Amino acid sequence: REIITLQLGQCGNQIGFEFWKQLCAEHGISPEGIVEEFATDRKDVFFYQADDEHYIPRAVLLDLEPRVIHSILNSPYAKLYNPENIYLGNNWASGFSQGEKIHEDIFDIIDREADGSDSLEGFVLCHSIAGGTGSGLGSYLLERLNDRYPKKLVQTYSVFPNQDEDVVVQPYNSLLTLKRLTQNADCVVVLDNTALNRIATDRLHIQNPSFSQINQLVSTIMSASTTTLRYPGYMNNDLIGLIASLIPTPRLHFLMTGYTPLTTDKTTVLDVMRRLLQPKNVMVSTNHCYIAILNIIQGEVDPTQVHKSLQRIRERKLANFIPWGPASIQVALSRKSPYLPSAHRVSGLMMANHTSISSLFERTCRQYDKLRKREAFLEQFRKEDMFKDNFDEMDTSREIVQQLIDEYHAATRPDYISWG
Amino acid sequence: REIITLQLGQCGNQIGFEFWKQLCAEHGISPEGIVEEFATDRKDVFFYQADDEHYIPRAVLLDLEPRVIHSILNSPYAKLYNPENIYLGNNWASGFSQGEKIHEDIFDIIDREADGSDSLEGFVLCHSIAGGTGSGLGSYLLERLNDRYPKKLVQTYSVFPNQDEDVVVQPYNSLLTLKRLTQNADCVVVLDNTALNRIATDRLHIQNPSFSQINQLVSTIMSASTTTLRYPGYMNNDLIGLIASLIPTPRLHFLMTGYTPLTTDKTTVLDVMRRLLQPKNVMVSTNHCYIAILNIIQGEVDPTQVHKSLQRIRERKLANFIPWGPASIQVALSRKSPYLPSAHRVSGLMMANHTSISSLFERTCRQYDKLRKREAFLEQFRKEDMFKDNFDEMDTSREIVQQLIDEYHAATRPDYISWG
Amino acid sequence: LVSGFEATINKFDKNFSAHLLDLLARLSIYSGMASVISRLDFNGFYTERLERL
Amino acid sequence: YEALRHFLLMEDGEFAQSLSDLLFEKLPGELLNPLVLNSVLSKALQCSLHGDTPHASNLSLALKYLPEVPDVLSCLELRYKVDWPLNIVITEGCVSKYSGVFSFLLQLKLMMWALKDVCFHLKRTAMAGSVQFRQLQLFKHEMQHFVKVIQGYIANQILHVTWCEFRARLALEEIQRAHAEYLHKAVFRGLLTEKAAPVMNVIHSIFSLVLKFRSQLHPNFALMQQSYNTFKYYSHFLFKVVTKLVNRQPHLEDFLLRINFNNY
Repeated sequence: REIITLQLGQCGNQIGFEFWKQLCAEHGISPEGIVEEFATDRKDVFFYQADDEHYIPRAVLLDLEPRVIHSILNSPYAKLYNPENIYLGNNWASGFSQGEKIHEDIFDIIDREADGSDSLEGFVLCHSIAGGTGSGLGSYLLERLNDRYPKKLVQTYSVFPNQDEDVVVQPYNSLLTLKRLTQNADCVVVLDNTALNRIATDRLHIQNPSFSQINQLVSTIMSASTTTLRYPGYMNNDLIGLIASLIPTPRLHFLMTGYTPLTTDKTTVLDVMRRLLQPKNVMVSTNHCYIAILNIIQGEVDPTQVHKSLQRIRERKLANFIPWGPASIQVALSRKSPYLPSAHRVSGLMMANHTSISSLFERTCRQYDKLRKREAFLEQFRKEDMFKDNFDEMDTSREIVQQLIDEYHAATRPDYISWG
Repeated sequence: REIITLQLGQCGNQIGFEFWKQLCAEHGISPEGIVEEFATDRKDVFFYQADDEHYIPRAVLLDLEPRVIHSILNSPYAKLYNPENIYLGNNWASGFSQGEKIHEDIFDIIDREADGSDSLEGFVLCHSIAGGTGSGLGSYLLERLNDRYPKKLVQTYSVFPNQDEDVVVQPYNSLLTLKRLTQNADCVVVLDNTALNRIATDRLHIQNPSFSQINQLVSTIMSASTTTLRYPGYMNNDLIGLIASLIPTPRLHFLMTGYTPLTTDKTTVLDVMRRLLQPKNVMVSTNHCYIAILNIIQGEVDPTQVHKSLQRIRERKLANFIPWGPASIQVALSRKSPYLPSAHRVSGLMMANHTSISSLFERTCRQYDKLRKREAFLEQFRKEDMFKDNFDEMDTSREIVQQLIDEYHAATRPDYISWG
Repeated sequence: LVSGFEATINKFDKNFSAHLLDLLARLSIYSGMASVISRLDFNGFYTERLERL
Repeated sequence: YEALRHFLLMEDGEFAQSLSDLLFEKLPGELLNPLVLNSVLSKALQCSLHGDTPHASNLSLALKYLPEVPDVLSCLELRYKVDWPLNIVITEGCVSKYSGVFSFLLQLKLMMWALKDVCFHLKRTAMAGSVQFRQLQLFKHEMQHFVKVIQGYIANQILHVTWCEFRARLALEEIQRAHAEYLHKAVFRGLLTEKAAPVMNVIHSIFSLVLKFRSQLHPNFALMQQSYNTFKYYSHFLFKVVTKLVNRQPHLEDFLLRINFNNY
């Protein structure tokens, strides 16, 4: 139905800013919100039909040590969204404690926008894992949202903290945030910063402005994932239907990101299907096997093309299977958006549940285990000591992520009547 | 039929001055009263067709410690209305006693203008609650008007005394005046000073001239409420018809003010209906439920728009209902006035009987109860002592307002065969 | 105004409620389309409290 | 044509997610008066924001039988009345078969509603991490997945292929036969034919197990595990019956691929 998007932290407000600018350019609206003459669509998914003839998005603006949020303030896209709810770092414990002491009025801000829309489908959190500003406050707000409203969906667009990096408390912060992600979320969309960094340094020759270009990538992915909700189809006009097939069980709810053009700066469905199935057109970079894949395509699609393409995908076997059942790559067709640039006219994206992300999890667990065994990299942060003098939350998070790795490896098995 | 408007006190003469200036600019008259060439209307509701070709309004000019009334004197709108009846503070007891000793000739002034018009519909009192100058004299004159003429209507446009305020006898004055308002009036229109102050500090960035801008607001509301009487429609060309539906019983006669543009400094009926029903486009800021709402709209209204808008208002349920019966928001259509500024071409206002004003009443009752329990905030005013040495009128007013709160809460119930 | 008043008023109230229910009920079978009843009782109480089919 | 695609075959969105969703709150002892089903379509068209067009006018939603027997059965027809100078082209015998294929699609939405019920009843428990939570949702997910792949099959045939044709046959006697072939492909590609009656017959068995899986929600875990395994055996048989009925189609080549993908 209707989605209320939450943005917090400098990185989260950055990706929310670029996503809102992307949807402003995509739909027929000005940066003030002035209606265009070209706009089967919907403008009520992220947008309220708001009360000065501007389709003002329902966005929660949160700031914590604002630097780039000031630049968001003096901007032409501050006439698109500002319901005036801006209310005030480098650690998970500091952001968690600061979010703890002021949960009341920001929950009232959440309540205001929850009363704002007529219907609700989910809460999409613009979040950065171990980003300092987003960290801690994001995990605490995740606890507040999932506890306060058990009837709705929680989505968290997340990065994986590896940017070729100094912060040595970052494995502890990412471990605690990942504990919150596994326990207090219905679905998590995870990307790798190093993968998008490699793709960006590949397609161009940029080295310094990597942040802004990564923002372009995640905003394009976020628009592409909700195109089937924003444009009326037949299925996944609600979030829970797209969330349902990829997630077989409440512990494996972490989804890989794919999108078959890495380019927007002739083509058929058959070629982009075989181009999608390689792990180097995946923007997230023993037996490793997908649980379930779902692909959504948008373009000038001949309906016979998806049919024989799926034929070729079967008898080639270029996708990793699921042992305990059928749960396979599903072909979904969506409408080509108005006022999008005419490159890669047939363009598809995929969301997939893969066991290969367990490797990235255990790598970060190994980094945490190294710094935890050495006992020289807690740095004695005062909020970390005052929050937990015994630091048993790190042990609990380690246990939870170990159970997560075991359940991943158990889902890898042909028997998943053996658990972890 | 014809309305005779009474103004008294500095605040009441201020709002009457701005209202008369507003109706002078609205209708086709000069500040002298010179007829224009553009003026389905009526100019006999507040105006007498007076005897020098000036449509002189029937206004009773009362002064008590005049400061701004002197500025009203040397003014171009003193050529519009002056039937020469000006006759001479900071307390309710002082204004009450001063009005008591001279009731005869001011009643003769009332009798003169009552003989002046051919017909009469009601007496509209420009009044300020605990305004000092308006207070006491207004309550005493309310007793004189309702006792002397039981066949007509009494209206009192009233403010709620909260201006972020020093006067500590103000709860006593407001309590005694509210006793008079409940017992000696047919209908009361109440506004909040803090609500209009918040709206004014919102729409502009004014802090010091808040009084004059609030005067603009109440004058616009007073013109908007009597537009259906001043311009011939089909219903509410008399006051008692508009008064009838909102007031179910003689105790609940206090009406909230709404008006859907807060702006005059494209649009349809459907949007302004849903924009009206929020409590933050209301200019007056457990289960709280309206008794009855009535909305009046003025503009270029397609007649199908009110129909499907009322459809949407039903199945959305964005208005608070009445348990014991049907009494709902009623759509009324009025004519767009000549020589009004062309912003918000479809513009509506509402008057509603809500139980939420009981909260404001019991807040002021709690302030009175605090100062009354402490017994240090009567200040020993000599007129307060000489008027009532036993101060039993405060107890009687407290009993009456307690019965009022109980009847409010009883009307909230699904049974109103249980009284208070 | 509370006792003989109530006795005269309640037979009027019973007759008026009867004369209101049968009209809104006999219009509710006829299907704006059903907007006529829907506007007359926005609350939905005495609109048809003695349903037919 | 592009209006009946939106409503009678459902291409308008949060319209299928609104009309059936509001209807299925009753299911029966309710949905008997034609005063709540006669009004709910007019509330669904506002809730889609592509409705209220004059072509979504004269959409009659009425039953031809009163059910005195949730329930997966349906006897409801969504109709349209064609005006006079277009009645020589489209007759109101064609629109009745649009209602006929509508009825099966509406019965299909009844599955993803009862599965939505049992997924919502379990959702309020979680926080929760019990054995009984994860291993029960594990059963639900496969069952909803079955419906979404057979829904993808219908969501290929009746909407993508057969809509590309009958736009290459409008690019006066020919228009009637063009429309009569456009209609004729939908029941044939839909597998509602008597030819594909044995492959349709097992779908009802799966559907009855889905309603019983919704009925239960703990000591009766083994009952639900047993029902899930009986469902999986029935799906393992359907995968061979669909393959056997290809010796007897171009459009059926999708379904064996849809129902199982890399598992024998």
